[PDB]
This record gives sequence, structure tokens and C-alpha cells, in this order.
Amino acid sequence: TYNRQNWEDADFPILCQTCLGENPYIRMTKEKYGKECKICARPFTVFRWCPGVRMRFKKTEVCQTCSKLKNVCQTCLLDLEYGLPIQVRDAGLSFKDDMPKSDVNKEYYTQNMEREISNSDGTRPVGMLGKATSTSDMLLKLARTTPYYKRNRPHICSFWVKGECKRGEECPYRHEKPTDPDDPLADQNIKDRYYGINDPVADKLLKRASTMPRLDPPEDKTITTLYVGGLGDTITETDLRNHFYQFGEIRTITVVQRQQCAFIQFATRQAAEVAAEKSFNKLIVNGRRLNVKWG
Amino acid sequence: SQLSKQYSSRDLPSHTKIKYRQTTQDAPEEVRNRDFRRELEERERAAAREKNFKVKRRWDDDVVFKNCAKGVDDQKKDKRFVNDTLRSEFHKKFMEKYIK
Amino acid sequence: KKRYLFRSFKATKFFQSTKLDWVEVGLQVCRQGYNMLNLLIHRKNLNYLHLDYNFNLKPVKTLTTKERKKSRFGNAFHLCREVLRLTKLVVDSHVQYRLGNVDAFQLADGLQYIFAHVGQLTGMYRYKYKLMRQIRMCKDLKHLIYYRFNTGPVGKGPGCGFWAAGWRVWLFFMRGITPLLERWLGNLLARQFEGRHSKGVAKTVTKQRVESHFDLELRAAVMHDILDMMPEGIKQNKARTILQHLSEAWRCWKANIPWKVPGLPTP
RNA sequence: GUGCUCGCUUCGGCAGCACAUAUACUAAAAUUGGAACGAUACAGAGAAGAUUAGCAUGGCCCCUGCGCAAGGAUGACACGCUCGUGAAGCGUU
RNA sequence: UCGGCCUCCGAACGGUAAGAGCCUAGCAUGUAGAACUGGUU
Ligand SMILES: O=P(O)(O)O[C@H]1[C@H](OP(=O)(O)O)[C@H](OP(=O)(O)O)[C@H](OP(=O)(O)O)[C@@H](OP(=O)(O)O)[C@H]1OP(=O)(O)O
Ligand SMILES: [Mg+2]
Ligand SMILES: [Mg+2]
Ligand SMILES: [Mg+2]
Ligand SMILES: [Mg+2]
Ligand SMILES: [Mg+2]
Ligand SMILES: [Mg+2]
Ligand SMILES: [Zn+2]
Ligand SMILES: [Zn+2]
Repeated sequence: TYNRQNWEDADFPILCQTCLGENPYIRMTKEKYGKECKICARPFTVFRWCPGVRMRFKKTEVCQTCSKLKNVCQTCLLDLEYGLPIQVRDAGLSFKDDMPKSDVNKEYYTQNMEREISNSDGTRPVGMLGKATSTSDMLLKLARTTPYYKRNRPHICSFWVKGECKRGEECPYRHEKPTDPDDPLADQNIKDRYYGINDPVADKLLKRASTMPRLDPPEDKTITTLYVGGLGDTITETDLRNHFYQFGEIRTITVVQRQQCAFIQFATRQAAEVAAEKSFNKLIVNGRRLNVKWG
Repeated sequence: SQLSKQYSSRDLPSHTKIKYRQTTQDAPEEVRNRDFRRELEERERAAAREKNFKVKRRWDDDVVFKNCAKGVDDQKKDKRFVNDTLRSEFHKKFMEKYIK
Repeated sequence: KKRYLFRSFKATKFFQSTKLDWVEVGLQVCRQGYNMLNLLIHRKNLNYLHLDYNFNLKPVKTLTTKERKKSRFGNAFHLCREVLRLTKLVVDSHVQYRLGNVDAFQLADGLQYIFAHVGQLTGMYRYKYKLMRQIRMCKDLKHLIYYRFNTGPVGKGPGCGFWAAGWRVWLFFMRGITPLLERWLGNLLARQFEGRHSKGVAKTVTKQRVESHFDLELRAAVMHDILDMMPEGIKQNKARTILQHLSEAWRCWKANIPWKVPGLPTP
């Protein structure tokens, strides 16, 4: 009857490079208990600053305990390792964690894991760090590495949306016209983006990741000999032999300069299919961009 | 509770100092060097030392019972500490004093 | 230590300084306090209550049982409302002198009447019963001023003006009454904004709670002194039956009935 | 910008120097979700006849109060657990 | 041809149950976030 979750009173916000910006010379503001968490509603430490010039004066949304749980940004709410949504990372690696939806059970379980992190080291994205090391399987085909500043771009001038921003360029909000409200990508529930449930950006990137045949290959009719186009004479048989030595034994490693085909064939059919799925427009052998097809 | 902003008037800053025992107040510096044993036998010895025609009859002859106040003596019978309040002498005195 | 809170505010960017006429400051403070009391009304959604302008509180309509029970206030709110009514009276007298409706002798005599007739014009006694010591001293100062004044050709006319002594008395009362008011209003603000701790700090065992807490502690002592001679086994501990045996024993001692259960263990 | 120049050199500007030094939840927003509980209907005041003073106790039950005060119907709510059936373990034949 | 003494002064709780629910106020936000396409028997 005397139970409550303690308050996130700590420094060091764990932020993206994108929301972090481009300036190395950073001026900073910190509120102690100015707002509450957007998810677990603990009174957390607000971090507000200006990363660049054309700015929103960006600030943190959820608590540091929730960010320590989910390894997402405190502002951008996207995963810090890849720049991807946590729905995308949970679909890629492990989606067995979840969260309770009722407020009392959510606050009680949040107090339990807050006690767990307080007894733990402090810098750890909880239990699935041991199972999250197996990355760059497919999610790094579309995971961002660039610091994206168009989402750090400030909010839209609703007065000039109505056509009545008398300030003009003195108004620090954006004097460009807004996006489509009928577009489901514009909805973006913050609790849905936290929970990893039906985020439209995550569904759009999953639909995009279903398009490239980066590991399909297998155009040979039950034959291990896959011909990689785009190789030419730059990729020789030695690069295919060194690639297939990790997968076992190479049944047929060859280079044909007439068709620009790197003929790769492991002794095992599964190893040959794995090498073809690696080299189906997703691997470079001896400086030559390989794209697997029938051989 | 680290977060409460309600202040009772018994929660005010008051009596903030702590007095300590002086050497007149049996300070621990003299408690160590003092031995309480021969203090206790000298004080017990002090307590044991300071523990110590026509003729008529008699005019009062026309009664039936003589000398009835013979064995009447309270002494330490009231001083006997009966630890039973049904038979407590103060309780009996209370009943006769407060009941007519 | 001195610890000047005005310098503490002046160090912050939320407080600046200016130069102002005191009548304008009094009008500002009266308007501010009226807005504070209306805001406290709207915080608890007491829109069927209403403050006048002269800090008079009245229900707009009749109340239910729920609106009757929930609108019960404390001493601090009603007393500071009455204090704001008194300062509104002082500011009103200053304003009607400043418009020239009254004479300066009339403003002094009106301050004399205000300082001598505090409880006859305000409800100090309803929320703090201590203040008629100060009202008695104001009456005594009024009689001393009157009987030093009515000496020659002047009589008991209505124009006697002096206010410095009652000003001294009520402002020395004000520096007395400030921190208790601040702590009560802080507890009010903490219950308003942090909510009410329904459990909170544990209640004292007062006079109405003596026998119940004594029997509760006796029953807890019975439980602690019955759990400890039990050996290994015995599923039917029957502590409710032991409580019934003890209650029947105490009731039969109250009734002077010979209580005996021959099936009962000896210790 | 102002102040000053062994100025450029006209007496204007320019050039140099000097000091001047990083306002702001930035919205006059757009939108976003909870909502007093008034109304109506619903609704029925503890202690085994009625009339019922009450203090408790409990916890994810709260209100009013400045409460370590007192009220809110005692504020509300807060009983049902002695034989066969077999099982396995060990001891005897 | 002779001395003086002057307590006090009022408010709440405690009675016009409690519960319940539906539409309605008051009031809380001024947010975070939109990544789209190419190599061979
Ligand atoms: O001097 P007055 O004009 O004759 O009135 C005063 C005084 O009234 P004001 O303060 O308005 O002058 C008192 O009235 P309130 O203060 O109570 O309103 C009242 O008697 P108290 O002083 O005993 O309260 C009164 O009548 P009374 O002569 O019978 O005493 C008399 O008092 P003064 O004796 O001081 O003149
Ligand atoms: Mg009955
Ligand atoms: Mg009572
Ligand atoms: Mg009560
Ligand atoms: Mg009752
Ligand atoms: Mg009662
Ligand atoms: Mg109750
Ligand atoms: Zn970020
Ligand atoms: Zn949180």
C-alpha cells in the first residue's frame, strides 16, 4: 500500500546520432522533474537542447528506464543500434518480451524491472542483449547509418497552413505545406511505436524489405553451380573457393569472362544455397559485385 | 518519503540540540575508570546502617460484652501487597469509600 | 541568518522590479487575490459557489448531500478570504480618498474605525478564536485615544482619526500569523496537487481509540503468545476457537459465571 | 553600430582598429483525452423482533480538513472450512 | 474629619444516507515520428 515507482533522476540521455545532430560544440539544458514519462508515467529527467540551426529545440519524451528497457532514443523512439523502429528490430531478432497494457500491472512490472536495473550494472538493454548480437542478417540492408535531419526538421507553421502567419520567415515553425492527413504513415501513435505493435513506418519498411531478392538466388534447376553476374574477370575462382571454404568444400569454383559469370558451387547443396543467398546482389568477391543467377 | 510537501506542526525544527553527560552527570570518561562494585557495597552498607448505705455497681457494668477491642491491630496487614485486585486492600477501601 | 527571500526572487528571472504607487499595488493585490480564489474554486470545480468582489462567499444554488459534504472548507481558506476582504476595505477607502470622495481627515477616521472594528466587520473569530485579545487591545486603544481626546470643547462626534497603534497591533499579529498560514497553505497546495495520502502517516491513538487499540494489541499478544508452544504437526491450530474460549472466559468473568472448558490444554 | 585612425584621401564614403557576442517550451498554434457529476432513470440507512450510540480492524477504497485532530451511514465494503478411495515409500511372510 | 480595585463576548464538525451509471462541463497535449529502386550455363 506504500508502493510507487521511483523517479528517473539521472544524467546522460541515450540518444541517436540523428537527433544528436552535427555540432560537436553543444549547449545543453536539463529539467530535473519537469515532465513525466510518456509510457510508464514516472517523473523523469527532461533533456532539451538545440542540435543545429533549423531546429525544433528537440527534447526527450520517455524516461531513461524505458529507454534502458527498449534501447530506443529518448526523443526519436527508434532503436539506437540501427536507426530502425523497435517493431522492426523485434520482428528481426526477438518479439517475446512485450509489455502489459493495464496501468497498475504495467507500473508494478515497471517497478520490478526498475529495481532489477538498479541492482544491475546500469548500461545494458536488458535481457535480449545476449540474443541481439546476431544482426546484419537482413535488417542492415535498410538500416540507416546517416544522421537523418529531416525528422529533426521543425514543426509546420499551422498559421501559414491557414495562410495567416503574419511573421513569415520570422516564425520558427516550418513555412512549408503539410503532409497528407489521410496517409496512415502520418498517424504514428507513440504508445504503438513504443510497444512495437502496428507502427505504419515499421510496416512500410517491412513491405520495402520484402521487395529486394537479396537472399533469394537459386535460379539453377537443382544445380549447385550458381553464376554470379556482374563479376567479370575481377572475381576469380580463388575468391569463390575462399568464400566456400568457410561453408565447407567447393565443388566447382570458376570464373567465365565471356558471360561475366562467377560460377560458385559448394559440395553441399545447403552450403551452395547459403553462398548463393549471400552473393545474390549482397556480396562482393575480389572487388567485383556478384549477383547470383542460373549457371 | 523524499517527495511529500505536507508539513505538520509537530514536524517543525525544534529541540535540535543534544545535551550530553558531563562529569557531574556520570560521563563515560569516568564510567570506565570508576568501578561500580565497591560503590554498590558501600551504598548497600549505608542503606543497611540507615535502615535502623446504698452502693451501686460500675456505671459501665450494665453491658453484655466486655473488652471487645482486644485483638484489633492493623499493622502490616494493609501493607501486605496482595497482587489480586479482587482482594486488594486499596480496592476494598475504594468500595467502602465510594459505595454507601 | 537573514536570508532575504526578496533577493532570492530578484536573483531569479521570474521576478523583476519597478516603481509603483501603493494604491495601484493594493488594487493589483486585490484583483490578484480575487483571481486566486476564483481559480481555487475552478480547480475543485465549485462553480455553484461564488465570490462577490468584497470577498463574500455564497452558493449560487442549493446543494445536494454530495455538494454539501465536499464543499466543507478549513480555517485557512476562509480566514485568508476574510483577510482579503479587510484589505479590500482598506484599498477601497484609499481609492475613494484618491478620487476625492472623502476628506483626508475622513480617511484617517475611517482607518480608525477599520482598526477599531475588525471583528465587528470581519469574521476573524469564526476561524481563529485568538484574535479578540488584539480586538480588546484595539478597543482599549480606542478608549485611550477617546479619553485623551475628549478633554475640552470636543465631544463624542464621529470624526476622531488615529490609526498607527492598531496598525502596529495588526501588523505585529501579521508577522506572528504569517508562517502558520504559509505552512497551512502549503499543506493545502500539496493536498491539491500531490493529492491526499489516504493511508499516509499513521493516525494517533486518541481517546476514542483507546479500548479498540488496547484489545487489538491484546489480541496480537495472544496470537504471538499462542503461536510458540505449538510442536510439529497440528493442522487444526484453531486460533479462532482459542479466541472464542478467551472471549467467553472474559465475558463469564464480566458476568461472574464460573467458566470452565474441561477440554483445554493446560499452558 | 558607435568611438578612433601616422588612413584611402576626400572631406563624402571606404579601409583599419576599438568595444559591441549567440533571446526564446520558441504558436498569435494545429490537434490530442480525459473528464465535476448536475439531469433523468437506477437506488435503499450495520449489529439475527423493532429502535439502533458507536470505536475499530483490512487495502490497488476514498472524500472534507492544516492535520500525528475529527467527520464522511460506525464513510464504504470486507465468514465456511470429523471416513473411505487409491498411490508411492519402507518393514514382515 | 481619610482610597483605589469591575471575569466574560464564536465558529465548523456533528442530519437531512450511501451507491450507481449514461451524454454533457471543467481541464490535460502544444508532442515524438514518415527511410520508398539495378549484375551471368
Ligand atoms: O465615542 P462615541 O462616538 O460616543 O462611540 C464610542 C464607540 O463608538 P465609535 O468607535 O464608533 O466612536 C463605541 O461603539 P463601537 O466601537 O462598539 O462601535 C461605544 O461603546 P464601546 O467603546 O464600549 O464599545 C460608544 O458607547 P459608550 O459611550 O456607552 O461606551 C462609545 O464609546 P466611548 O465610551 O469610548 O465613547
Ligand atoms: Mg436487531
Ligand atoms: Mg466517534
Ligand atoms: Mg467522519
Ligand atoms: Mg455510527
Ligand atoms: Mg454515528
Ligand atoms: Mg466508512
Ligand atoms: Zn534520437
Ligand atoms: Zn518510462
